Amino acid sequence: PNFSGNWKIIRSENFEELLKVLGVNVMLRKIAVAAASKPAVEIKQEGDTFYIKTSTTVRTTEINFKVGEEFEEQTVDGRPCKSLVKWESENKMVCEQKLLKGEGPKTSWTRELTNDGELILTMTADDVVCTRVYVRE
Ligand SMILES: CC1=C(/C=C/C(C)=C/C=C/C(C)=C/C(=O)O)C(C)(C)CCC1
Repeated sequence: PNFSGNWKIIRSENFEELLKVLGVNVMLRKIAVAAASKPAVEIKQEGDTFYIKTSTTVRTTEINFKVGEEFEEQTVDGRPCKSLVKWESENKMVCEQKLLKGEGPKTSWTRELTNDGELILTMTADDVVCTRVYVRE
């Protein structure tokens, strides 16, 4: 797979609901949903090594990881976690997360390149799943 690109969002589902499961209050959800409606996403992939930068007006994250090697990031709601990404399949990576401190819903994410050339991000918190779809700019 080649996940490299500058990716533009074309669909979001259940993001507000995901934030509600994670305990984000309604005013903060409103801020977040609006900002997340127009993100800039940069991915660079070199084999199993990845750089992903996701930028919005209210939050930007930058992660560097190798598939198969633990790394530290934050959950979508901003809590430090340890993460490990695996290939579920040739074109789909899955990341399990464990909080560094405290308790909360079980969180994960997936990124997949679909047969039509798009990118699907999913983010999960307990049983609630957020689906976001992107195409390169
Ligand atoms: C949740 C949350 C916030 C904003 C989070 C944002 C904006 C996340 C965007 C995610 C994207 C942009 C995902 C993607 O597309 O990969 C703010 C800072 C208001 C503080 C309250 C907790």
